[PDB]
Amino acid sequence: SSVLVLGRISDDPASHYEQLKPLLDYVVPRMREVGIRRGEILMAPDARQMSSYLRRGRVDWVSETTGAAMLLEQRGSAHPLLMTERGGLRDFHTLFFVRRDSPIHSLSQLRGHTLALQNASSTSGYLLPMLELLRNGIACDVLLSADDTPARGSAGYLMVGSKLNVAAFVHKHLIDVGALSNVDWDDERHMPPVFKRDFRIVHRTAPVPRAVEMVRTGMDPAVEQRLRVVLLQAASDPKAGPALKRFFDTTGFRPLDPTSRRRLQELSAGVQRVRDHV
Ligand SMILES: [Cl-]
Ligand SMILES: [Cl-]
Repeated sequence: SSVLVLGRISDDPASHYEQLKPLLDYVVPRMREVGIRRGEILMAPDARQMSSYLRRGRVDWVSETTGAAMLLEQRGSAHPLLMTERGGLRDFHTLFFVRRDSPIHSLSQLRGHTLALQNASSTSGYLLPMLELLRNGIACDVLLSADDTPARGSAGYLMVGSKLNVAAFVHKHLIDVGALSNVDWDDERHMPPVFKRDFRIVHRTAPVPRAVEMVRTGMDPAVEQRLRVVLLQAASDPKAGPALKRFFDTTGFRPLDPTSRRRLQELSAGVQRVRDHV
């Protein structure tokens, strides 16, 4: 509370630390007038833990994709501060892809087949695709290992963790279908050209806002207000340039508005439905 703690859900804190510290170092001095003297970074392995941190006041501010964000809001532990633009894109969506030699051409043909997902905190790699399956009445049971098989009439999913693993398992004929964001598709660390050329997109979800800054329930309203002001000013401060590049290539922030609120509310309903029916 004299300290501002910035976090995110991370499966790779060694690497994500570097993404957060530069902007935290930019923010902290600019919050002195609301009692902030110092900054810390605290990441969490998953949404549940991060929700616990948030609820207990151990993390103040996270920058997350909107689905994860809604997991946090649903648990009562955080609320939106700013909508976040990353790599010049305000929105993203999930794509389902297969090997081009697969006999799958549509989402409906996932029945009988396996899907690679990421982890439960992933928007584009779990929440969105699972939501999509729910809307289309496509059952998708958790599979225990790559030797496990779906019931006939149903799909099944395997959690492979990383985005590269989704691409790799599908490429290597271990899993029939993969889910990634449309942005991930064009990001060569996640979707290597050597794999991508063997893939076909079979389905696209509707776009949602891509990312959002969340602050914890009970943050002091003056800290909240000033944080918002500081981030809003960052996008056009040259002294914030390198820090924002490191911060998931943040290219913009903007105030919440009735549209983004409505879109987060619809996404939140969808996430809740996924949560309720898994
Ligand atoms: Cl995501
Ligand atoms: Cl929006």
